[PDB]
Amino acid sequence: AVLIAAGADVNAHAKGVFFNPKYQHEGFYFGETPLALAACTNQPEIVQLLMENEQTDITSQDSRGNNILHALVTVAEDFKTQNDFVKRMYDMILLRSGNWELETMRNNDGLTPLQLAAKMGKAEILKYILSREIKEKPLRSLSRKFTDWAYGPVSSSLYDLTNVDTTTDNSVLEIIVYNTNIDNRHEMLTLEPLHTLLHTKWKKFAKYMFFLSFCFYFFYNITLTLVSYYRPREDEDLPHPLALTHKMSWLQLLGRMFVLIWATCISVKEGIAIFLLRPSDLQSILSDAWFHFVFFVQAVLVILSVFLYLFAYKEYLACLVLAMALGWANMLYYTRGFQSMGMYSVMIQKVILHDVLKFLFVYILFLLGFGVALASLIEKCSKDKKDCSSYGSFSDAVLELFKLTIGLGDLNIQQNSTYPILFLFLLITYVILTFVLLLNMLIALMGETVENVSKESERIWRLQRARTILEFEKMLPEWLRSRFRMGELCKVADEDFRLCLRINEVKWTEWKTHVSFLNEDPGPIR
Amino acid sequence: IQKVILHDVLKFLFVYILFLLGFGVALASLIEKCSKDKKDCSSYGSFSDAVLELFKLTIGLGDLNIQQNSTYPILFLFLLITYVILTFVLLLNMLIALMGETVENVSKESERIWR
Amino acid sequence: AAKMGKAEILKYILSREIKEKPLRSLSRKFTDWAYGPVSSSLYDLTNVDTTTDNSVLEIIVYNTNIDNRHEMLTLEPLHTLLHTKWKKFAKYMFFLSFCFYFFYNITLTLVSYYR
Amino acid sequence: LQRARTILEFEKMLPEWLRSRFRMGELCKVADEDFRLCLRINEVKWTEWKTHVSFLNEDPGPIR
Ligand SMILES: CCCCCCCC/C=C/CCCCCCCC(=O)O[C@@H](COC(=O)CCCCCCCCCCCCCCC)COP(=O)([O-])OCC[N+](C)(C)C
Ligand SMILES: CCCCCCCC/C=C/CCCCCCCC(=O)O[C@@H](COC(=O)CCCCCCCCCCCCCCC)COP(=O)([O-])OCC[N+](C)(C)C
Ligand SMILES: CCCCCCCC/C=C/CCCCCCCC(=O)O[C@@H](COC(=O)CCCCCCCCCCCCCCC)COP(=O)([O-])OCC[N+](C)(C)C
Ligand SMILES: CCCCCCCC/C=C/CCCCCCCC(=O)O[C@@H](COC(=O)CCCCCCCCCCCCCCC)COP(=O)([O-])OCC[N+](C)(C)C
Ligand SMILES: CCCCCCCC/C=C\CCCCCCCC(=O)O[C@@H](COC(=O)CCCCCCCCCCCCCCC)COP(=O)([O-])OCC[N+](C)(C)C
Ligand SMILES: CCCCCCCC/C=C\CCCCCCCC(=O)O[C@@H](COC(=O)CCCCCCCCCCCCCCC)COP(=O)([O-])OCC[N+](C)(C)C
Ligand SMILES: CCCCCCCC/C=C\CCCCCCCC(=O)O[C@@H](COC(=O)CCCCCCCCCCCCCCC)COP(=O)([O-])OCC[N+](C)(C)C
Ligand SMILES: CCCCCCCC/C=C\CCCCCCCC(=O)O[C@@H](COC(=O)CCCCCCCCCCCCCCC)COP(=O)([O-])OCC[N+](C)(C)C
Ligand SMILES: CCCCCCCC/C=C\CCCCCCCC(=O)O[C@@H](COC(=O)CCCCCCCCCCCCCCC)COP(=O)([O-])OCC[N+](C)(C)C
Ligand SMILES: CCCCCCCC/C=C\CCCCCCCC(=O)O[C@@H](COC(=O)CCCCCCCCCCCCCCC)COP(=O)([O-])OCC[N+](C)(C)C
Ligand SMILES: CCCCCCCC/C=C\CCCCCCCC(=O)O[C@@H](COC(=O)CCCCCCCCCCCCCCC)COP(=O)([O-])OCC[N+](C)(C)C
Ligand SMILES: CCCCCCCC/C=C\CCCCCCCC(=O)O[C@@H](COC(=O)CCCCCCCCCCCCCCC)COP(=O)([O-])OCC[N+](C)(C)C
Ligand code: NA
Ligand code: NA
Ligand code: NA
Repeated sequence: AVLIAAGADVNAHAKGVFFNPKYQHEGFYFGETPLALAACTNQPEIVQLLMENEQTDITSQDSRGNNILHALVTVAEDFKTQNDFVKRMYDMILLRSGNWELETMRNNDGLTPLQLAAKMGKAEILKYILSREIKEKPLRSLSRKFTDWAYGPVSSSLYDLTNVDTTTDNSVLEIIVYNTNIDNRHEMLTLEPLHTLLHTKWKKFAKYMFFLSFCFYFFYNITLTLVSYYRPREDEDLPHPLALTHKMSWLQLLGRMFVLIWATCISVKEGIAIFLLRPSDLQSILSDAWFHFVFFVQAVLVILSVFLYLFAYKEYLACLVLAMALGWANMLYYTRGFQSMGMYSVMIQKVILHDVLKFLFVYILFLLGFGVALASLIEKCSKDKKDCSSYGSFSDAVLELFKLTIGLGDLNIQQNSTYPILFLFLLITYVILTFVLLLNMLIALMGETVENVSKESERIWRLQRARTILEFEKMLPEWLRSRFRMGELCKVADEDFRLCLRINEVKWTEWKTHVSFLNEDPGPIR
Repeated sequence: IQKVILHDVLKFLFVYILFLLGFGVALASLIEKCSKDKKDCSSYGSFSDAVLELFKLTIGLGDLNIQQNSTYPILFLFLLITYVILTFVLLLNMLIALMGETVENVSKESERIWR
Repeated sequence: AAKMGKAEILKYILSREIKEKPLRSLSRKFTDWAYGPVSSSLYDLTNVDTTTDNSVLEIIVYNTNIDNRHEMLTLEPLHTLLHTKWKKFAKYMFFLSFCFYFFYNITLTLVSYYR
Repeated sequence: LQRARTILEFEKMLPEWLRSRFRMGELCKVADEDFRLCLRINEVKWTEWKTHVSFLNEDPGPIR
């Protein structure tokens, strides 16, 4: 305070490399101004000392384009690691300014402080901003939550939907759903305006478009199965019924034509969806774009079986059978619409990654290891000239040890072995390692995985259904988006209309007299 | 028994029949006409026969013969091992793990439901 | 302390930082710089690294008598010192050990199978 | 612990001039005529607020 009165510049910028570090262990980014340093290092007395000085530029902006409110979002962390002082510095600076100028300012990559919290995954600052209700009378215009009426326990609130709904570009809802970088997307969609807004989209249009998507893809797999199972099975009856290369005036020939149309509609539409969303990270393919990738492969093999048919290579029938078996396995995508079967498909994804792939690595090491050792111990079968042993090859001994595991066939030890006791020692050692050890430890490890992901399988399901809703919304035309629009215009303040969303509550603990309602008459008027 | 059938067995039987009828058509349409040996060349000749052979494969009865009348014998073996991994390794072992989750919850309440 | 397995005395001695000015030479941890939250420390490596004989690192790894070796290697100078050895030379020698022993099992399998 | 036993056996077999090349640490003037070959670890703490006395360097950057 002595240096301030003596005339030090309160608007200096620290532009060095230490104050803009490349890595987190190199320096300390705080916002480059002495106002941002006092705010980010938990010194509230120097902050309110600086804001009283009339030379203080509170809307200044650094080299990144950040202001004081962008800088507090960047340094925010959890409750456990840091504290909740960043949430209190955000509130104290905002109420001192008194207008919307800090909240609508955009940095160099074009983000407001509200969009920057959702981009980086700051779940505690984002919870504050969306439900911000100010009871004070002159500063009530800075709120985003308004109490419409109240009577006893019952109350009705209004949430502002300005940049959180998908009417503009880069909404809060769009950034959270499509953010492959952060790893807490499924915790940020439980917030109280974002939870109701997805439930309203599912009731009005998304559940009916999800049922029409199911019926077309079911009929596509029926008419692909029937024209492949009921072929003309002769060499004289050579032409294939698909694409209708011979006109015999057959009724319902469009079923051979509906396959070719709908296969090109898929492979074009799935080639675009892969081309736009390109992850280089492997963990984003298996988490977000598995069914985008596997609907495209199934649709290419149907198209490829036609162009390979006209060249008469007689290898088209390999491509159709792969197209049927992959086609009926893709019907497990449509379990998203139900909660009970949708949480069950999240279990299958976590069990294959964590348990089955570790099992199959160690199993093939034992199968191919004991398979060579048994196969090189059998003599030549020219003494009986046929049928002396079933372990004569490497291909035969691997097949016999695989049937031994799943329990098929019969066990014969009267082989053509050079050493018959050594053949039995290696075979019982195989049964102990696989039947007793590995297959029973697989059950014990799956019970460890199920116990952990049962806490999270509901929130992972709601993230997967939320991605379906926002893709149905992008394809329907513009005049449908005006018809299925959520919210209602509300006279919030003097000449302020904000298109808000209404949510009702009941509270039995907090008793208080009601001031700062909007309406006196507490009913549902009209 | 009442809580296990509702929560575990019916979800298992829905996904199992999708895989059984799905791989059953794919294997059955890959077998040729059996008029070269005139009898007994393949046991996957029909849709009714291939569904029966994949059901005996799950409960462990019979014998596994791969010398079929297939047009493509390596493709027939790839689809058959893919069926064993999905049902014998994945679905039947995850059924045991999910029942242990149900038993742990309803053991707190099974006495009061009985009364 | 490392020979007998005294994990609480050993944690004290390795991270010993004395803020007092005349007795600051008795420390084994020094603050190099600091600015706000961020800071940089220096840990002494006199008898804990494997340059001499009977280091603290060598005694803890090879001590068959005690039964808490895996808790004593999480200490803050001993944890980083093993991570630095793995990045510079140990991971490349571990890959060369794998390739020789893999080729040794291939050429033992092939000359025994194809007699 | 099992990977740590692998690291110390690879270190005993490589020759002496390799051990000088792959050496950890750096000489630091700790006090008056005291050099100790120390190891550097960075931290971030958001709870403990205090003014900083008893640093070694005034300039808080990665010098060179
Ligand atoms: C615990 C139980 C489960 C274990 C599972 C692992 C078991 C491993 C399998 C064990 C048995 C398989 C080998 C037996 C050999 C058969 C004989 C044969 O014909 O050999 C042939 C080669 O063999 C192949 O080409 C195999 C083809 C399948 C490859 C592996 C399946 C991939 C599954 C992935 C699916 C992912 C599922 C999705 C997961 C989410 C060659 O025979 P040949 O002598 O050269 O004769 C000439 C050929 N001719 C006759 C045409 C002219
Ligand atoms: C600290 C302890 C560590 C391990 C200790 C060992 C150290 C490492 C040693 C390793 C092997 C040393 C023996 C090498 C030569 C033997 C091979 C041989 O001659 O075949 C013989 C079998 O012999 C076997 O089956 C032995 C197989 C290993 C058993 C080792 C004990 C494992 C304990 C597990 C449980 C006990 C299992 C008992 C065994 C079933 C018999 O041959 P044949 O088929 O009858 O042929 C007829 C002969 N004719 C054709 C010429 C007419
Ligand atoms: C994990 C293991 C378990 C999996 C279970 C699921 C396995 C699924 C089953 C798999 C195998 C069944 C199909 C094999 C076909 C046999 C051949 C056949 O005859 O086909 C026949 C049809 O087939 C039928 O009609 C089947 C009848 C049973 C229906 C399903 C059982 C309901 C169980 C509910 C009980 C609830 C229990 C209560 C629960 C609390 C027709 O054959 P065809 O060619 O037309 O020949 C002409 C007929 N003729 C000869 C008379 C003239
Ligand atoms: C990012 C990664 C995603 C997946 C990558 C692929 C992308 C999607 C691609 C999809 C299919 C592309 C190939 C289509 C045509 C092949 C069919 C064919 O010709 O039959 C062949 C088999 O060929 C197979 O078995 C391939 C089956 C799919 C294996 C794909 C790898 C899965 C990995 C799982 C583990 C590896 C399994 C290895 C395979 C066992 C052989 O035919 P045949 O029976 O010998 O007949 C004799 C020929 N004759 C009759 C004319 C004389
Ligand atoms: C009021 C509520 C509805 C209002 C709006 C409805 C109009 C819609 C307006 C425009 C939609 C344009 C569709 C684009 C075509 C591309 C084809 C395609 O890829 O499949 C698309 C077809 O799924 C649907 O979109 C269903 C809606 C189409 C219905 C068209 C008219 C109905 C005619 C019939 C009248 C029957 C009458 C019966 C009732 C009387 C979507 O594919 P997907 O499944 O999303 O992708 C696969 C999943 N994946 C993400 C993993 C890859
Ligand atoms: C390209 C072919 C692949 C199959 C080949 C096997 C080798 C491939 C290599 C590795 C195997 C795959 C690793 C598993 C990865 C996750 C699986 C999964 O998504 O779980 C799903 C369970 O529903 C299923 O998809 C289970 C069936 C697996 C494929 C079965 C093969 C079908 C037979 C065809 C035979 C011929 C094949 C012809 C072509 C070769 C549901 O999980 P989720 O929670 O919904 O997560 C998805 C996230 N998302 C919804 C937002 C997107
Ligand atoms: C059925 C199985 C049999 C065997 C199948 C074999 C393979 C099985 C494979 C996978 C298993 C999964 C099977 C998928 C079943 C349907 C898909 C689905 O999820 O539906 C969903 C939506 O569907 C509905 O809304 C219900 C139908 C109402 C009428 C819709 C007609 C649309 C036309 C009218 C418009 C004109 C448009 C035309 C002109 C443009 C169900 O959603 P829900 O949960 O019930 O909704 C309640 C949600 N709530 C609880 C949150 C409030
Ligand atoms: C035992 C006495 C004799 C048997 C009865 C006699 C036969 C009865 C005939 C038909 C009854 C079929 C089931 C309907 C009731 C299910 C209730 C349920 O919880 O399912 C759930 C999902 O379950 C699914 O729906 C997934 C798809 C399975 C196919 C059934 C679709 C129903 C359409 C019928 C087509 C007919 C074809 C059927 C062919 C057999 C409902 O979804 P959810 O509610 O959103 O999620 C639950 C979680 N929550 C409650 C908290 C939200
Ligand atoms: C179906 C068969 C065809 C597929 C085969 C293609 C291979 C690659 C296919 C899919 C990619 C697998 C990794 C996915 C991405 C990482 C995420 C993950 O969940 O990793 C998990 C599995 O990771 C493992 O440890 C697997 C070890 C064996 C891999 C090879 C088995 C091949 C099966 C046939 C063998 C013969 C083939 C020869 C192989 C040389 C790590 O498990 P976790 O401990 O729970 O860690 C938590 C997750 N974390 C890492 C994010 C922290
Ligand atoms: C879900 C799964 C996804 C991935 C699928 C995984 C693959 C599935 C697994 C297996 C499928 C393939 C089995 C049969 C192979 C065909 C025959 C062949 O090529 O062998 C030939 C060469 O064989 C040799 O020379 C001896 C073996 C040398 C290497 C030793 C292997 C041990 C590796 C262990 C460590 C590695 C494992 C580490 C962990 C991964 C000999 O052929 P033959 O028997 O003499 O045939 C005679 C008939 N003929 C005369 C007509 C020609
Ligand atoms: C034995 C075979 C004959 C019966 C078949 C008749 C069908 C209908 C029969 C009985 C009615 C089933 C629902 C009961 C009423 C709801 C209560 C409940 O416990 O739901 C549970 C099961 O709900 C499911 O999710 C089942 C999904 C598959 C249903 C169809 C399987 C048919 C089996 C053969 C396949 C071929 C048939 C083709 C089917 C298209 C929900 O599980 P949860 O997650 O623990 O939820 C907690 C409970 N809650 C919902 C109250 C919150
Ligand atoms: C606990 C359980 C309770 C419920 C019970 C459940 C039922 C039990 C399951 C199965 C029992 C029935 C099995 C055999 C059927 C009898 C034969 C038949 O009708 O097929 C005929 C038509 O077949 C075709 O046209 C090809 C198949 C078309 C549809 C593809 C099915 C895949 C659906 C997957 C998704 C749906 C599943 C989604 C999830 C549910 C052909 O018959 P054939 O072989 O040529 O016969 C020749 C002999 N003959 C000449 C004398 C005539
Ligand atoms: Na059996
Ligand atoms: Na049997
Ligand atoms: Na268990």
